[PDB]
Amino acid sequence: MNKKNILMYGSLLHDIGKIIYRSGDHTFSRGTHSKLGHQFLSQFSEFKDNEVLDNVAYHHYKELAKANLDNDNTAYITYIADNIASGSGNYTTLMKDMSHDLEHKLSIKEGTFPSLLQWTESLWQYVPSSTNKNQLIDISLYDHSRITCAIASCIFDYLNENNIHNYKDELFKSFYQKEAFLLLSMDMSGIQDFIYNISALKSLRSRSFYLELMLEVIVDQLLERLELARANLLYTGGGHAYLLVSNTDKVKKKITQFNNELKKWFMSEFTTDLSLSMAFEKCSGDDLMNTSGNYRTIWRNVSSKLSDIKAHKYSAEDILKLNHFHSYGDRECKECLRSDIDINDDGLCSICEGIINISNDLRDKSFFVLSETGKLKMPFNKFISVIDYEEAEMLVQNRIYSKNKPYIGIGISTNLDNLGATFISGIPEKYNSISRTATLSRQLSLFFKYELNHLLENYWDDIIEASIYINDKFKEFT
Amino acid sequence: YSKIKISGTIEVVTGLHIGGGGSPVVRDLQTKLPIIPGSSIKGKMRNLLAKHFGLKMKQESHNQDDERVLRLFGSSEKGNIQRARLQISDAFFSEKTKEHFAQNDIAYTERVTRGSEFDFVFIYNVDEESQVEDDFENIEKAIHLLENDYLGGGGTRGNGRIQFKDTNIETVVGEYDSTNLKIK
Amino acid sequence: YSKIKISGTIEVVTGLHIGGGGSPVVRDLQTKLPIIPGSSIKGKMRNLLAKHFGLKMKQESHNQDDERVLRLFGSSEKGNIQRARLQISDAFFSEKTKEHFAQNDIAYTETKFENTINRLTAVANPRQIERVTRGSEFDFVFIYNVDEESQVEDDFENIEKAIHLLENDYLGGGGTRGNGRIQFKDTNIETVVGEYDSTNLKIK
Amino acid sequence: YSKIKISGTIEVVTGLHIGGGGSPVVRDLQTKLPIIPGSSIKGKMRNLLAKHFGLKMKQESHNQDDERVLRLFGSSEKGNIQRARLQISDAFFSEKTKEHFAQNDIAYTETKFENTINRLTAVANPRQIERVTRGSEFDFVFIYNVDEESQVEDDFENIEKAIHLLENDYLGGGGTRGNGRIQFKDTNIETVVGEYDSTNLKIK
Amino acid sequence: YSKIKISGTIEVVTGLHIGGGGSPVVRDLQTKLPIIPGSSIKGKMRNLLAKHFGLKMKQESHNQDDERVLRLFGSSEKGNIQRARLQISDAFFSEKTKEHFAQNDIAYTETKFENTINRLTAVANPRQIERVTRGSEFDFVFIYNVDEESQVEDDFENIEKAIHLLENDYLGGGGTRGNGRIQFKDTNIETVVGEYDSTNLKIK
Amino acid sequence: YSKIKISGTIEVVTGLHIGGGGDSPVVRDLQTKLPIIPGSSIKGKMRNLLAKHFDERVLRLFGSSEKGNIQRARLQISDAFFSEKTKEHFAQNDIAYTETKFENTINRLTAVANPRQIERVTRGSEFDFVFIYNVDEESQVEDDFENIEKAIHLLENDYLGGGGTRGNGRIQFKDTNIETVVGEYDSTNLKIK
Amino acid sequence: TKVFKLSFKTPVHFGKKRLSDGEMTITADTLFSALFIETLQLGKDTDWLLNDLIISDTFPYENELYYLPKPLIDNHKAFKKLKYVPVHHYNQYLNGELSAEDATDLNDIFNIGYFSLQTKVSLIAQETDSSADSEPYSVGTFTFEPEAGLYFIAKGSEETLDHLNNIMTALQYSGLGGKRNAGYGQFEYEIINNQQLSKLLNQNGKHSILLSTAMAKKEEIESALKEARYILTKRSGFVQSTNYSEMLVKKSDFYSFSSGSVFKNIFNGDIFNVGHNGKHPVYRYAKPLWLEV
RNA sequence: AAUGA
RNA sequence: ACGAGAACUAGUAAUAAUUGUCAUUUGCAUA
Repeated sequence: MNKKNILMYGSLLHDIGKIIYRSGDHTFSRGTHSKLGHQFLSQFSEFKDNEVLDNVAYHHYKELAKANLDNDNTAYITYIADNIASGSGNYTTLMKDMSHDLEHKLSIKEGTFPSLLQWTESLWQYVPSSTNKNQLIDISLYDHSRITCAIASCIFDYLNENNIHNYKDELFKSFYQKEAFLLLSMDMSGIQDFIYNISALKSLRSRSFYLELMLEVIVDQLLERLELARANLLYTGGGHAYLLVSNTDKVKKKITQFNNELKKWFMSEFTTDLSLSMAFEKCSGDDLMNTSGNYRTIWRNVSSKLSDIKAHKYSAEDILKLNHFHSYGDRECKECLRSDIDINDDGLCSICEGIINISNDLRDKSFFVLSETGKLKMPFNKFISVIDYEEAEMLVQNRIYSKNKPYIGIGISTNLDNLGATFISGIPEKYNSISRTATLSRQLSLFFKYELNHLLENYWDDIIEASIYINDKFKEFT
Repeated sequence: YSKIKISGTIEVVTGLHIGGGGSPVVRDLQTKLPIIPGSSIKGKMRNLLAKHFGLKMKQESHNQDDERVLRLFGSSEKGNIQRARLQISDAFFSEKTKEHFAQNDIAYTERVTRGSEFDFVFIYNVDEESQVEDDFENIEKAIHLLENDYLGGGGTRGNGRIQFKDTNIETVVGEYDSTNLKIK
Repeated sequence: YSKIKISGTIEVVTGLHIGGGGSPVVRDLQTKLPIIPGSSIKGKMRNLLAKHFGLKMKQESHNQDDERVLRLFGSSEKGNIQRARLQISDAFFSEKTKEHFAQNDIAYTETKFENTINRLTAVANPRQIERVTRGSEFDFVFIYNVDEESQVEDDFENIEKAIHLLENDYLGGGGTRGNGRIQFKDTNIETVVGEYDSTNLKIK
Repeated sequence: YSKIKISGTIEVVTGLHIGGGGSPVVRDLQTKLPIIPGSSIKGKMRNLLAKHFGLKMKQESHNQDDERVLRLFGSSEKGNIQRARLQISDAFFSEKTKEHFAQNDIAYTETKFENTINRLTAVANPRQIERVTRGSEFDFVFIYNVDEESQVEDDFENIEKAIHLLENDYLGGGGTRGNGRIQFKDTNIETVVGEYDSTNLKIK
Repeated sequence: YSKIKISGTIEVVTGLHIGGGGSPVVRDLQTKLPIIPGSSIKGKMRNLLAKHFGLKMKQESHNQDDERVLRLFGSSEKGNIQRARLQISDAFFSEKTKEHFAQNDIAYTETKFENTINRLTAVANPRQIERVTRGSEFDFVFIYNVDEESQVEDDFENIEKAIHLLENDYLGGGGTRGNGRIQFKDTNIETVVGEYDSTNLKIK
Repeated sequence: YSKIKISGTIEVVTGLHIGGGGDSPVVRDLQTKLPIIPGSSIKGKMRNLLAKHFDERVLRLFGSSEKGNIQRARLQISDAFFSEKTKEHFAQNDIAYTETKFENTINRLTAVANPRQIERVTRGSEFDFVFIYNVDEESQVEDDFENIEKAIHLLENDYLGGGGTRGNGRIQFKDTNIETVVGEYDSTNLKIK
Repeated sequence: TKVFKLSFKTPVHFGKKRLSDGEMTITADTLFSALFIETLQLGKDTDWLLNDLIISDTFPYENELYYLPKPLIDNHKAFKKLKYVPVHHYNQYLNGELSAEDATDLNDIFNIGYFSLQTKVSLIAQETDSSADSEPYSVGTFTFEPEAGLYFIAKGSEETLDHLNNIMTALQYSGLGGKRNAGYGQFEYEIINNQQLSKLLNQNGKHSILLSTAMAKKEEIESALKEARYILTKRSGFVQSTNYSEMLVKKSDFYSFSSGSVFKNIFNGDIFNVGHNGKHPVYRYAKPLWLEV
């Protein structure tokens, strides 16, 4: 077991004794939440990682103050990440269900961490994160745990990459001010132009799906290349991906390499109608925390460098290679109108034909599989193909993409006006942290992707009625 | 509503000259033989009966008469309706007189020759059962006065006095007993 | 459903003044000869045969009549619909009368001069009035519809009584002073439409 | 398919008062003479021929009537499809009457004065009625559609029944007082469209 | 490719009520005078000439007709398109007639008053109908296309049959009750475009 | 190289119905709400008529340019608009610009009728029009103008729009002027009626 | 350095990718195309105007007002909804003297026409033969208010501009768009010299704003993009009379800067060849027309 | 002419 | 050498079928 996994596992579930204390189960609701959680998890055989127990038992001040641990043990880094992130019978039923699931369904070995993540999400996406009387808790327990993990992994990448081994002395304010970690942004252009390149009315959801799936694939790939997990991804959608990484030389070099590969591939697949831009601004432990309102400044600076990169998105060699002659005269795509690609007999190019077939299959089948060879093109010579449910579990027995289906334990799966003020400000004072933008993004995504479908399940005049309803609902929203 | 009838004959003694022409005598142009307008007898009996009872000068100005004349004879022009209860019909000769004159070869015009007979037929409607006796005794009085006066124009020199004979009081429509009446 | 015809002659004995042109006499404009409008006969008969039966003062105020009169004549005014069952047409000079008056050189009208003598002044005021020559004959027709197989006998008895009362009266105007006395003659009954038995009916 | 023509003259016996504009009469305004509209003829014939056959109170309620009546005059209202088989045209004041009336100086219109006597009051109210003159004539044309080859005889029998009934009744208004009696003369039958025979057909 | 023109005069015999407003008559709104729409004429000729030849129940259902009828008026819906050959334009009030009417002061429109008598209750209800005056004239124009040389004589024979049938029928509504009779006069045939002689052709 | 302009007016004899929106809704402008005759309508109707009359003439004058040979259009037809005279006269006399016609349909075998409405441009209105001809060959202008004259004749004796077999669309052409607007070619002798 | 004013009176069709598209303005390449075709049509010489004329984009105007494209130099929400800036405020725009409320009022006042999808049919198909389905299609049109229209800028010597006068006088009877032979896109023009236009065109600064679409030559591209802010837009389309099949002839794709570009280092342009397997060359215009502020 | 549907 | 160029919002259907300006009403009462 690599120690990164040890920190990550002791990180997601480090705050579960709080639920076992809210549930009122008299067996394990008498002491402090850390030891309640440790006592609960000290049952199951799979979760018997010793250092994970050490991680989960002491994620607070006094616990480490009286535990005299060794110099290299993740409880200190757990403490630091927890701090930076921080800035009635139904619970009893939930903990019965939790016991059953933990002793039966899940696996603990390496690579089971994404499955554990979906499990925690599907269970905890509504538990009240805290009931503090002096605070307004607009967050779920899922967000606290997940962002604690993301911060923990980034702090570890920073501390380890610079060859420090005395974690205790280094981390037990002075460190909080160092330019420790980074904020990273992906924005893809040309969505509006590409989404309206169809010649009827319901067909403009398949290519919407294609854009969304590409964004998710590229971001999951990026996380894999950097030996963290999908914990470290704050927001996705629209055309945006807001992510958090560490401030070290190695990750910077790898980000540059990935950028070059993506630029090359996007140019290869599409001439210029679809791009991808990546910009990163360094931040300290203080910046994400609310100290001097600097979070707005960070966000504005990232947007600024993004605009600049948009202004100069090519170089001279690229523009000369673009203006180099190529064969023409052959017919163009009947729906997509581009004459640089070999065409099939039916009159559609590879990508547009793939999209129409995948929409026809999606109307019936509902699992997507990322393979080496298959149907629709993806980055780095990968393809997506369509499969059905039982087929999905057989393939899992031997990455899978779904549509708003919280299936857990089946290997590794990924379930798929005044906006500027909400995205940049959020809560200006006393709550200006990365966690607040995390929860705000989650709630907005739930409204946009799931609640909109529920509203439209019952659906010129209709357009006006929907506009009025949306305006009224948004007025109620704020 | 019962229709009682009166009928009778009238005898001519003084050479009569009515004056229906306005010097000839009024003739129905079917037989060229003398007649008598019913307005003649109606008006003359009316005037005699009105004179017999009280006649006011103010009523003379306004053509108003006694209630008896307004009922029996009837005027119905004062704003109070009085439909007449005594239909007088025009009188013709009798075939007896015609046969006698033809046998004796005597002309009719001199003036109305003497010895004639006239068939007068009156129809009396019974609009009220009670007043029948009063109405008929009044008619009897009027008949007597007519018998003792003159009918015609310019008769104040010896012409126009005539006699009544041979009556018959028969009910022609109705179921009322009309046996106790008399008009001489 | 059937329709019987009643026909005959009206014979006038005394003066007949109708004056519908009013003092002339109403006259056809195509032959220039007098007529008796059927309106006059229908109205006179209605008034006689209606006065005979009950004639209430309250009914007089509301112009309501006895049921027999309305079934024989029809009012349809009180909200109860009653269509007339007896149809009366006009009258015209018969051919024999025309031939007789033409051969005898006798006219069709008499001009009567009447004198009014007024009270308290004795001023003679003259007048001229036109009358139809006595002894002429008119041709008349009534049409009788059958709407109920039973009531024919009662209806014909009533029409008999109506003819009787009219024959003891005067027709037209100027009656209470010597004009209007007529009678009926040569009455005939002949069923002209339908399949009804009306050979025992008798109009005198 | 065939259309057959009937034609003839209407003879006015007593006064006719349609009064379509109403007390005036109904007149053209290119010539200003009386006419007889086809609507009145159709309605009166239909009412006679319906009453002659059965008339039920429920059938009285909604103008539901005998089958032959609807076959010859048309309903197509109760979800059963039946358009009229007899086309009736208007009657126009004829030329021979115009010539005769012009050269004898006889007008086309009588003006009759009428009187009403009130009950228990004996007050007269006068009225004026404008009647078409006697002795007139009019011209009429009917068109018969042959929609079925085996009903022509029956439909013509019903038509002659209607004509006979109307020759014993009145056309117009106020006929129960002597108005509207008519006659039919000079009837000719021709087949205008088709190859159908009309030598055995007759209407009296 | 030739086009043949036919022009002439429609004369109103009895009152006419196209009455397309719903009771008004259709009017041009630059002159305020009556007009005869051409779709009326085409529809009536379609119905009449179709019923002339065999009209079947199955041919009743689908609004398909004989091959000749489809040829002259067009089908172009049956999955076997048929282009028409006879284009019917509207007809408008003539200037001669408006001159005459203004000179003699004759109003262009009649308002006939009509009545209905219901059964069981005999309570009438009245109504008003506007209608064009008789003696009016309208000017009509037809265009016929020579899509094939050898069918011209047959097509004009069929149009002559339609003219005969329509002249013994009615245009507009209330045709069975009198309204709407027409005649055609003063016709003329000319080859307005092309090189097809039309001297032997005639429509009566 | 010369360009020639043929200008004039077209008058509506019986009601007109183009009805691109439908079928009642007649084509207008979406701001001034005044009826117009699109030039594609005239071009297509003239093409159909002239083709029925007869080829290389239709191809040289209206242009095909994809049949394996490429011919460029030699006559340009523009849209037509309401004229000032007609607007003034109608405004004074208080007349609407458009009529609504009510019609009916009859079922065979059922004799039940059901209605329709057709909106239709008023009688007597006027429109102004201009055509352009580009003189690409000097020895052909007489032939091209003979053909254009024939097309206008045929369209005069025919209909524009929809529902013309039942009585709509008839038009006339008045007040022609033929002026040479670019170049020095003599077009004071041409006639189009 | 004269300017040309154009008023249309009829709707126009410019379009981007399909006939369903409707666009307000066109590009210097489309007008260079128009002028070149008209010169070859009139029988004159293209040599003089191939390498002596500088043209700019088309721009909108209203009653007494002029607009220019947005240069690529706090609210960051209202400016992004703006495409053109009035001339009187142009300098004030580049110095940061324009406020949000003024910009919003500008957005309010900038209505200079509207859009319309005209639907049509085609019966030239087997409809001539027999039963065959009709083919409804759609064209997109833009319509101006009575006092709006287009203006252009052209510069050089007097002789070249006299030639341009003649060319516009001839051209005003053909069209400037798509379905020209169907009745769309004619105009009347006037030649204008406004004072403030000359004042803006004769500034003095350090940067440069592009009023056309142009591309750098090879030997200068490396020095053109030292410090620049630009947009690349692919420009493709079909030709008018190169070879036999129209479909087999379609221009090779080209990329060029847009009309709000800002360049620290100037470049001259070139007229670029975009022909291949044709009989005669097909030119794209790419030569910049600067304003230096 | 009077009052109606 | 202008996202170009060929391209009639066409085609079949009307104003319908049934309906009484009718029911009651004396140009009449006095010399």
